[PDB]
Amino acid sequence: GYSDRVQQITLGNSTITTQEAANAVVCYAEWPEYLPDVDASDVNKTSKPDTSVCRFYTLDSKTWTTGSKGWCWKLPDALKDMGVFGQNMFFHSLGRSGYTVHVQCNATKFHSGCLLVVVIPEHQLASHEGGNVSVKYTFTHPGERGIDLSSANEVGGPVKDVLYNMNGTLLGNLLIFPHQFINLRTNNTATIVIPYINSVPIDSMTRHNNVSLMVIPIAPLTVPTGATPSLPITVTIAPMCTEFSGIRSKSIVPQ
Amino acid sequence: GLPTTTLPGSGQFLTTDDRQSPSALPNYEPTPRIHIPGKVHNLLEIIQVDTLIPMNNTHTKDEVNSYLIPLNANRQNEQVFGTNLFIGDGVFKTTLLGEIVQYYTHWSGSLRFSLMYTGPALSSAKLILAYTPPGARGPQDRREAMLGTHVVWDIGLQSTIVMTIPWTSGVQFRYTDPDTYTSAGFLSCWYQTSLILPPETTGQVYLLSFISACPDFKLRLMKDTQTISQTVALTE
Amino acid sequence: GLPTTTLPGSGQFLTTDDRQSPSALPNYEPTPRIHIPGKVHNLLEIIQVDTLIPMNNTH
Amino acid sequence: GLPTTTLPGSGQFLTTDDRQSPSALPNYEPTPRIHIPGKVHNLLEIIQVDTLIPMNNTH
Amino acid sequence: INYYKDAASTSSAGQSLSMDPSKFTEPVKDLMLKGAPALN
Amino acid sequence: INYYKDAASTSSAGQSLSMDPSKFTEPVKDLMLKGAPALN
Amino acid sequence: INYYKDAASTSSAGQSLSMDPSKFTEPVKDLMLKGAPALN
Amino acid sequence: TVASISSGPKHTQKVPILTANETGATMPVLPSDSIETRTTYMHFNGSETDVECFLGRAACVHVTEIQNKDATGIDNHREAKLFNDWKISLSSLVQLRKKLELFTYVRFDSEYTILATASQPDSANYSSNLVVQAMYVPPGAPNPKEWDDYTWQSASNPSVFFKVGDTSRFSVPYVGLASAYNCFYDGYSHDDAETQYGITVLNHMGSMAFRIVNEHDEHKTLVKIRVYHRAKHVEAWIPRAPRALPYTSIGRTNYPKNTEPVIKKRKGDIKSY
Amino acid sequence: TVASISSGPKHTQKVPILTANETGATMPVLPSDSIETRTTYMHFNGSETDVECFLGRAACVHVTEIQNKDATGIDNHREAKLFNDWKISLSSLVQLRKKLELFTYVRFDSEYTILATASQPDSANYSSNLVVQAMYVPPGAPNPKEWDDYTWQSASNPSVFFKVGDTSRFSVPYVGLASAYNCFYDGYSHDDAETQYGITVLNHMGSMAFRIVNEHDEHKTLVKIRVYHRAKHVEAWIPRAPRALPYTSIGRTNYPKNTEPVIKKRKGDIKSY
Amino acid sequence: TVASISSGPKHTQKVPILTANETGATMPVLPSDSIETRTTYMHFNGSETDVECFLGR
Ligand SMILES: Cc1cc(CCCCCOc2ccc(C3=NCCO3)cc2)on1
Ligand SMILES: Cc1cc(CCCCCOc2ccc(C3=NCCO3)cc2)on1
Repeated sequence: GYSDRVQQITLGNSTITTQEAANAVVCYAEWPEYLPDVDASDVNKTSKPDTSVCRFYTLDSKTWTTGSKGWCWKLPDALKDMGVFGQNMFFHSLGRSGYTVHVQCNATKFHSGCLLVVVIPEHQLASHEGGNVSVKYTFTHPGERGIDLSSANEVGGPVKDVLYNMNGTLLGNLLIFPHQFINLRTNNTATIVIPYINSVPIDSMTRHNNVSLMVIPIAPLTVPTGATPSLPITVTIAPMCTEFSGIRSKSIVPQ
Repeated sequence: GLPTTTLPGSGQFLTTDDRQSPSALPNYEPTPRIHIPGKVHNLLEIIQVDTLIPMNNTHTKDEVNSYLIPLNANRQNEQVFGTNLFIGDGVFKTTLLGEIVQYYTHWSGSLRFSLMYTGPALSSAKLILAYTPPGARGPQDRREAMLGTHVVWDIGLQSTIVMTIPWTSGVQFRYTDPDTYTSAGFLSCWYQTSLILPPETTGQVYLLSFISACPDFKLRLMKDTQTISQTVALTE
Repeated sequence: GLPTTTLPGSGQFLTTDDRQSPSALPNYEPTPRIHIPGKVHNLLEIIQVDTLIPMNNTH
Repeated sequence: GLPTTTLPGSGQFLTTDDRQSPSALPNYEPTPRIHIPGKVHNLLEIIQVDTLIPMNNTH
Repeated sequence: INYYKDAASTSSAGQSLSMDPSKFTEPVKDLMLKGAPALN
Repeated sequence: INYYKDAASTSSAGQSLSMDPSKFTEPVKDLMLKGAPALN
Repeated sequence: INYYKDAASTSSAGQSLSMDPSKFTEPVKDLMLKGAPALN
Repeated sequence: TVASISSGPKHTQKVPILTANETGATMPVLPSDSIETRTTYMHFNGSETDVECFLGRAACVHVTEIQNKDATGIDNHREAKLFNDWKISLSSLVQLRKKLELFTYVRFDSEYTILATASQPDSANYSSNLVVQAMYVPPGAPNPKEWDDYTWQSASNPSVFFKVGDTSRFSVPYVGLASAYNCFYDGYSHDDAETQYGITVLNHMGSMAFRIVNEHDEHKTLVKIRVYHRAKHVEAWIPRAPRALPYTSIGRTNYPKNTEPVIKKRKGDIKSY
Repeated sequence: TVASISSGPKHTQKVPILTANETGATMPVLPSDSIETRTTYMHFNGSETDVECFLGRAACVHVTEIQNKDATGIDNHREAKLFNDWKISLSSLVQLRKKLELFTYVRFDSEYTILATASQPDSANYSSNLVVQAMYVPPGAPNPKEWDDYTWQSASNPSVFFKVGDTSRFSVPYVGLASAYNCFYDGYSHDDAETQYGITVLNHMGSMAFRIVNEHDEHKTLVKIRVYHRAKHVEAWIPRAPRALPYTSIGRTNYPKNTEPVIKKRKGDIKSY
Repeated sequence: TVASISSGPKHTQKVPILTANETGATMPVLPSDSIETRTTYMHFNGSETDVECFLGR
């Protein structure tokens, strides 16, 4: 009586149940694991807070309306302030982590709409100015708020044009990245497990984000007659196999 | 001193030849490799992942909406969409498949075309997808369409339908840039019965459509893509 | 570095010589051969089929 | 005469390449080596000896 | 025959002949069998 | 010795030394023996 | 393959792979053990 | 091998020299069936009549020309021969053509040799060595527009750079779409009423493009390119009647009107020697 | 290998063509799951789509130019192109760039070919053979200031001397600091509020510098350098969506404003063929 | 080859970090004598610092 459909994920002191899942994606078919010695470089023993950092943090909720263009969060940024995960983050020189991402959106059998939930490794954004204008730090570190693709261009911020993925590629091809759809008629959640993907064994958690999670409405939300025209979307994310190394004074970052 | 003779071609530089060269950095030790998920070995590995087709090309500036094929409730007998199968041009051209095919001169193989339905769960519909092999015109009505490769799709719990365009061909390779002799057919879709919405519901519903290549597929003779060009060198 | 000497004829192009060359299309896979009746191997095979002589050349 | 083809790079001088050359002094016999304390083999051997840092740079 | 000492100086590598699209085409956590229902 | 990797790059082929004119000179359905009457 | 007769004409030598810093880092007459007191 | 066996007088009921040509056969009659012969050996193998040998020597297949000159103010490089191209084909020059069309389908690898020589028509000074770039532009590739377009980057398209006066040589595998190249094709690309008829529709092999890499000197320099083609690894099927009339077009069988009698008229009778 | 197996009529409870794309998988459906097929073999290996092959041909990555002229009274050699340099990078010319950015991280050895051709714009005499010196100047090395500085001694820095008109070729191991080169980098060099964003911060590979070794003749000679790059021993991870809009800068993803629709609009309906 | 071995807390009478530089030696102290380390390998030989290489271009 197991269905692909019902699932439970327990991680730390927190549990999620979905009764309307559509399997789960594990990026590149690899599950998060700690850093092996053969791959290690820094000689420091690392710190593995385990259950105090590897639990589920639910970010603040978004509201899908008929005019929504899509939202974008960066990792580990989105979690920069969650509990002890965040403290560890500002206090060590280097850290590394994988995540379980669970995006939630329920409706009824009269609604229609379909969101794309995708994880993009190394999502370098484009400046809407063109040329070689850079995208300032603050703009690519929105924190739990994430970036709202239907917000206005700002100065020093990225471009927010959806048919171009914020980088000069077409929305249609985002499907080459680990992703899952939430089609109100099928699905009510999306779950993706992200292994740590980098060109170095461990890195800085503040100067470099290693994935952007993106939720994009593709088939517009259509509510039943005289229904309220909107649904909330909630994102809950859990660091998994986290390791921190090179402890010290506590980083100070712009803004 | 051993006697030699040099042949025609001596001193030429062929950008495609593969020979040994002296290393400028004798004895240098590269950084160790660490493990990174995701290694690609063949472009054939990636063109099997499906991506969305902007089938609804009828707009005037690129929009999220050209990915949406609309469906109308209560129409009978009528046609949902049509396209030829020049995978290197037209709707296909910006898709990952289209985009890679363009790095090669010839392609052969089967294509997989699927449609995912997004209408309310309490609605229902039966569509027919038809592949018309080279030699006939794009079908003009379902009767015409239904006499070639087709699948009656019944919209249900299972949200997507995967149609295969089996390789139908005299010549074993076709050109990726559209060519007549080498042309592959048409793909059309019609109401088999009709879309029906539940009460309290209204308007258009949309289908999303994807394209990817079957394991069947072959691409050969690499060349340059018409999809990118430039007028002055870029700088930092 | 192995010492060499080049002989007279170096650099010439003789349309009748038969040597190796780099392939411009590295790794390309040609279309499979299928069977076709009629293969010719030697011109000596075909000059044994008789053909008509315009003997009455007087026109 | 063996047929050859020369590749791009022929005739270049790369200061870092390592090949054989004719000796200008054929048959010459170098002076014998005697023992000298102190032979260095790697620069890695010497950067492990500590030396003083002008830390007080303020002059 | 390599004429040179360093590995960078050797010619092109030889075909992976690796090929495994499943990391890209089927990264699902619970295995899907073709023919069995997608969602149970 | 081939110095190159691809087959197209090798020199000319070597003599068929196949030679069988009968597909061209005697494509008749019932075998004709020299010396026996042509039409029986 | 050396093409030439004299040794000077051969290419560069090959890595000492000798490496022993102690003549430079620890030329002390009585051996010092790390962890034991420097001056007893 | 015997070329002739010994054979003596015959008085038989077994006549090898009477046949019925209506059957379509060429009966294998020999000297020894009708005169008295002596033994003789062949001393020969038929080596140089092998089709690999027949089609295997380089033939000139194309002569084009490009010039190095100041492109300043040229509105159409292609038109100034600032670079030029060639719609690859093997039927344009007709010596090699008659040889290939002795067969219906042909399959082979090609070895190309490209000779480039320079000419300075307008009285000149010092000629700085020009380097030609030949690059293959297959069907559906950004055709180049100026002599120094992004196209010439040729990041995915094989190109060779050699010096004028020298020769370039490389070999391309059999690039046909089918199992053989059609020397003839009695078809169309589709059943339209006005579409071209022939092979031209079939041998869509794209074109080859040449240019000089050098910028301009004070004088002008004419560079004339000659492409030679040698078939290697030849396979030929279905022999046909040799070409009798002159050729008029690449890819059609058409001959010129009011052509001249191709059979030499006797100077004398049928009876004449 | 079979490309298709033989398969006949089906009337089952087992439907391989109905799936749920919401899952993120592309189910491996074949022609034989939905029509009746016959056996056919592949006859093909997928050799020429190997990433080593795809990135393994030389692409033009840079064109620069230097001149040989009297430096007497030149206050800024660099500025007179008495020598010039190049801030090494592989993203400046954009044909090869789109190919590499199909991947996120890439690791390979490089083989460089450098072609140098000369041009004599101002009507001239005898050109004495110029010898170019290419020397690699890594980060933290005395950058050269005149065309004949002590720098050019290059006692510890690899340099190649070749003749104009010829080509130089050598190969450099993978010099990246990490395990792979980042084709993309969503980071900064540190957490400052105004520091540049991208890779440009990451691919600090130093620059390459060219000069003519020859002193000056009576005329002036323009030498134009073209650098070609071929990846050998390629390793690529994490495929990404291909580049759709035009490029504007080395190292940023930025596209131009008021760009044009990249998807071709139908001439007709959705229903059109 | 290990570049660093794994080493944990220490509370000893054996102090490798106190020395007398007046002796002329450079005592071979390592990260693992004064912090807690994890194993890591060298992945490197020191090839390009050989004097033959240093003076050989
Ligand atoms: C019949 C028949 C046979 C042929 C010849 C076909 C040859 C294939 C394409 O030819 C070329 C030519 C040039 C190059 C080339 N690459 C780099 C420089 O030139 C590649 C393929 O043409 N018609
Ligand atoms: C990504 C990415 C990859 C690359 C290429 C890096 C190549 C390493 C440095 O390149 C050179 C270039 C030239 C020379 C040289 N030595 C003597 C002459 O030229 C050495 C290294 O650049 N960006």
